[PDB]
Amino acid sequence: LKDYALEKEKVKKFLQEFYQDDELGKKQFKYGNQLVRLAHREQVALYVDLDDVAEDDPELVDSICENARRYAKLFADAVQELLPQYKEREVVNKDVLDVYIEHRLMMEQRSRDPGMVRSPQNQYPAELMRRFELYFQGPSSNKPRVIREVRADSVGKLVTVRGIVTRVSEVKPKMVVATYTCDQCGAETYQPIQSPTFMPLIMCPSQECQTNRSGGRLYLQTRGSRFIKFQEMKMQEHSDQVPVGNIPRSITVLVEGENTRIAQPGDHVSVTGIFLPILRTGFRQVVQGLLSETYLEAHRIVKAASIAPEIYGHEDVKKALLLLLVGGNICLMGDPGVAKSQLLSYIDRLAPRSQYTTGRGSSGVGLTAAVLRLTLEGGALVLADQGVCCIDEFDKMAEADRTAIHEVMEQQTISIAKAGILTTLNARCSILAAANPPAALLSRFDLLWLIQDRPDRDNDLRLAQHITYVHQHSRQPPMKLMRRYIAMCREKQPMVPESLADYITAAYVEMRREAWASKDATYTSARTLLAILRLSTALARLRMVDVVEKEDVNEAIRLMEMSKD
Amino acid sequence: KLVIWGTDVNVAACKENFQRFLQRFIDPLAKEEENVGIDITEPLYMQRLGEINVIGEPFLNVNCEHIKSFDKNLYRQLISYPQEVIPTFDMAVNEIFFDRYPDSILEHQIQVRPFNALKTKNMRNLNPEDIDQLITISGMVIRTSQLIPEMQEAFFQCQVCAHTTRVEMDRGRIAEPSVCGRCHTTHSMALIHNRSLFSDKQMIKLQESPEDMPAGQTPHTVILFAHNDLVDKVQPGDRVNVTGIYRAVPIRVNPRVSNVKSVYKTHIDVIHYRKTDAKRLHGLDEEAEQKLFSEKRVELLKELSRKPDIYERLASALAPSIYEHEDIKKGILLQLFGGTRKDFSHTGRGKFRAEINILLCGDPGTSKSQLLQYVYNLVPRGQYTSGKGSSAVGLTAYVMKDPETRQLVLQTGALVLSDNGICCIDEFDKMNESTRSVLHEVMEQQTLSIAKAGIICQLNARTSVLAAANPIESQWNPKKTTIENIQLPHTLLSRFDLIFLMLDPQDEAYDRRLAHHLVALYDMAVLKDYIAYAHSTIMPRLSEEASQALIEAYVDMRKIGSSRGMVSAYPRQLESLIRLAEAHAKVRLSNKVEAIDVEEAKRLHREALKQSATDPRTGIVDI
DNA sequence: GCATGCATGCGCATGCATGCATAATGCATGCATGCGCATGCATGC
Ligand SMILES: Nc1ncnc2c1ncn2[C@@H]1O[C@H](COP(=O)(O)OP(=O)(O)O)[C@@H](O)[C@H]1O
Ligand SMILES: [Mg+2]
Ligand SMILES: [Zn+2]
Ligand SMILES: [Zn+2]
Repeated sequence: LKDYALEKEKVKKFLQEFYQDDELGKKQFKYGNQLVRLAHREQVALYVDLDDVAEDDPELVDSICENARRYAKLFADAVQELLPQYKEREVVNKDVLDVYIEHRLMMEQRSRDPGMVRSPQNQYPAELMRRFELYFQGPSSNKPRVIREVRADSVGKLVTVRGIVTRVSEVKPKMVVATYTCDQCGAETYQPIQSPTFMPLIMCPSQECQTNRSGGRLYLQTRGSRFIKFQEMKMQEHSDQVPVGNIPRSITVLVEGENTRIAQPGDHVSVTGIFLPILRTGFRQVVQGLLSETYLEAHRIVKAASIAPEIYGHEDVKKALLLLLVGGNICLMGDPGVAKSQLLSYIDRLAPRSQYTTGRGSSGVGLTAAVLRLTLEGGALVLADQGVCCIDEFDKMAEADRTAIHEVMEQQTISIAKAGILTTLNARCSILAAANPPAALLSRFDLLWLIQDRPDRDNDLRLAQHITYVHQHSRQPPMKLMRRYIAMCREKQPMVPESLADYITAAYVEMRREAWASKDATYTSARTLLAILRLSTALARLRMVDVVEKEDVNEAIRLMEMSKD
Repeated sequence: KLVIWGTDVNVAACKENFQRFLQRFIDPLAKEEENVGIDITEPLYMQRLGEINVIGEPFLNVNCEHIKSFDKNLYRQLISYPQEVIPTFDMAVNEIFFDRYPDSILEHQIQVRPFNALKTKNMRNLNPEDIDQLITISGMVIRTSQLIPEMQEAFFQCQVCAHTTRVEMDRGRIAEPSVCGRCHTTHSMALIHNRSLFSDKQMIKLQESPEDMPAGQTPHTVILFAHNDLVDKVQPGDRVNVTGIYRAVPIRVNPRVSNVKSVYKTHIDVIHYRKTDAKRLHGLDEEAEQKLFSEKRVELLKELSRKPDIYERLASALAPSIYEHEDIKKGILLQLFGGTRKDFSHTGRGKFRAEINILLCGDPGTSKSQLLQYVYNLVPRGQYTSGKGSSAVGLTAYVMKDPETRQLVLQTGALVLSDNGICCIDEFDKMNESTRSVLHEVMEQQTLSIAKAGIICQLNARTSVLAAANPIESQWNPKKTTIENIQLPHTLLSRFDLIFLMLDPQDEAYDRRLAHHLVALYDMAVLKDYIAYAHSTIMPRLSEEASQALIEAYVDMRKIGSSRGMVSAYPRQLESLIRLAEAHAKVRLSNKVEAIDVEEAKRLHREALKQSATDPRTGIVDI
């Protein structure tokens, strides 16, 4: 064991030392600038990398890994001691909490002489005056672990995990230190909290009440108290790491002030945390002794082009898929044996926000939302808000699910009115559907693609060659960039000029006239014109042009013609 | 003291500031539109105090933005520390009131109530920095509990010598004397509840309607606590604005122990209620009061009503972004005006439905859904249901138990929240027979009867229905008749006042106009005031000429609808004609229904069903 | 495809074995010392 004073001094010198890294290509005092910002209310939390510390001392890193909480507290105290040195000016604008801190420090200077004896209980709690939080970043050398294998050997260690989010709690304030005022004195009493539950005090420990033996009684205050942001997270294993025949395991995470509001249900996250237990008191058990429940305390959470190049053919369908991803509802009907499911899988993997449903497995409560112990939790349609949703084997779905899907496509909101639930849910998502061989699809959807397997010898032979190549060389014959391109594209919004309207109008009229000439035609309406306008706007957005052009309209017309034929 | 601990507030400085501001403030931008009944050239708040002296209401309402306009320090100090600021404002106002108007009789002194704090933020964006600060809310009330009495001053009696004392609550706790005051006996003082003083409390649950919405956020429920006169100022289904403080309370581990949990609860302490809104129509609360001080607007609207085309103009002004379908918009306007609410209790017949139910049947590739969306967003007390998403118990009311208290026996559903409002039903075909059974009684009797275990009650459901439907094949197949295309029982169909058969004529002029309008897509207040005035100031009545015209229309309708293939007529269509005639009479601001109104109602009834173009002996629509 | 049957499913009440919380007073014993007694030593005359 080593004395904490020496390591505290080492921490202080490490914070004062580093000059190395700068983004603009120079040598910049990073931690000094961070501390100067911390001096005032220009930064309310600080993150420390354990890769930068590894340059000078690895034993510090190991001791931090095995005894993380103590080192977190030591770091907090060291930074708090360093703060007065770097301070250069008073606060330009301050809020209520700063007003208490300043007033308390001012009267502490007013009253306390340097020589008088002060009881250990007479000091201010450290965390009450402090207003900055310290968190750690996991070592790059350290390998992320699996939820299944963290056990009693890992209690108290520093770990890094990767998982899928399933449950998130709404933000609520959590008590840190409670403040009490006596009934017959001007003194203030502070009660730190480090337990799930606590018992409020009654009598006043202040010196004046003790000397007079007045028996004054304490009262809580909320303004003087310190509160923090608190969230609760549920994570599960990836399907890849589950052993044979088992079921994914779950873990619970707790989230602090600035880390709050980072993750959403359904996201894949990487969490740097400390593995700590909770002493459990409750119903009696078989085995005597001290049992506990484990949980994780987080300190950092981190979340034309070729589309599905493995699948041969369907180039126009791929262009339509690109347009749907870029944005301004697509349905595919095909014979069995044509890979429609794999296109939907690729779409789900590519999209940032996406969901993929297979049929009756996610039917009913899997869609819409339900009430659970009370909080309302949404289904796939709710999760895919402002994303893209994918549905396979559409015709096999129950009628209620199809009605809900139609409502989402047309109205873009869901309405639920049943015993215990009365809500309207926002679902601004575009739908891609797959099915096997109706007027509803033609009337409601925007674009339908019919894939018929005509046994042409040349096409079949080329498909066979491509499949053999894929199976043998495990690569197509000769996503991050695509995601970045789509993100940059969606930033702009082109506009339709006044003149082109006439041209568009003419086209529409002529199209309808042809549809009226061909009595075998089925649907033309203003919805088709709206779809054409949306496709042209999407193409103009792809060109990053401010004004809609002729080529976009021609390509949209050609795509609609190809789909209809 | 110069400043208060934990703050920067000075009492005397703020008192003088408020007293000066109550006499100095003048704003030129606030015209007669909102500076209503007040001489603008004079200071506003002093005139408000004078009006209070005239009426004697012990409460004054203050807009925050006016105070911010006067100065920023007072605004920030009022927002940050309401507790140290409002009591100063009370006495600052009271001194001025008593000085300027001496010996005016009041039961208690003046209390000031701020309102309209500029916050357009999502409630989930709140932070601990904002605990105990003044915030605004826009929402809809869904649950209100019963009143709770909470003590303010306790009464004690000596069990030995009948000596009685009163103890005032301080810091939320009552300290009962342990020794008497005349016999000095210890612990002889007993507490008597009925002799004490109590105050009213109410808990309200509100549903959020945020302006800004992130991705994938579920709806929210907010808990509000209302005290004293604020009780019973809102009802379920009402859309209101609320101004109040944001609080935090600890939670016990279990009711039998005093331990508390570390994670705190939260709620909001209501200070002010507001009903006005600049997007939706006026509610029934303001209509029942004489607040039409704007005689200029009254004269303007009464002069407008005499112009001939105003009817069409209203049909034009109901929806600027909607297409040439003027008949549909006229029907919706007549629905908005509604028929006269006569009283027939002395007759023994029961309630008579005075509202208008409309049906729109057509292909999905039309704009009926947009019309339903616009009507939902335009009228207060609006609800929207779609197809199989709702159940029979989801409507009307359902049995519950409180998650916070012991019981809440019954909770209202979609239809009851729509009382005196509008309910828009979409995908009416997919609804099962179980829910249509409820609709059968709702659409006619205006009441609901519920009889379950320990729960027998009758509720009011005075709603108006806008229903949308599709053809069975999703196409209007011309070979099949109208009844075969719709596929609904005649009992359900007969109760609809108007039925709109949307059909596609494929006219070139229609295509050109719609294309030009849609591509080119790339006074509301006057309408609101006119609608409110007409809806709240005139009772239509009809003479014998209208009576005989209605009878002739009824027999003609029976003659026309006798032939099979078309929708047959029933006696309820006569009442539908009466309601439409009364609505049209309301449009013209006329207390007397003329034959013009009856003829217009007949014209709308004939045109809605397209009976002119329809072949009377085959039931097939032609062009 | 629509009308009906129905095996599954959920939330709050009571009944019953284990388990949890409470909580000074009266009587006895050995050390210190007074009071009566007989032996015995030392001191006169
Ligand atoms: N154009 C194609 N290119 C490559 N492989 C294909 C193609 N079409 C079909 N396949 C193969 O055939 C299989 C089709 O199965 P699946 O996509 O599940 O059919 P469906 O989606 O109709 O149920 C896939 O495993 C895929 O590998
Ligand atoms: Mg498939
Ligand atoms: Zn004290
Ligand atoms: Zn007494």
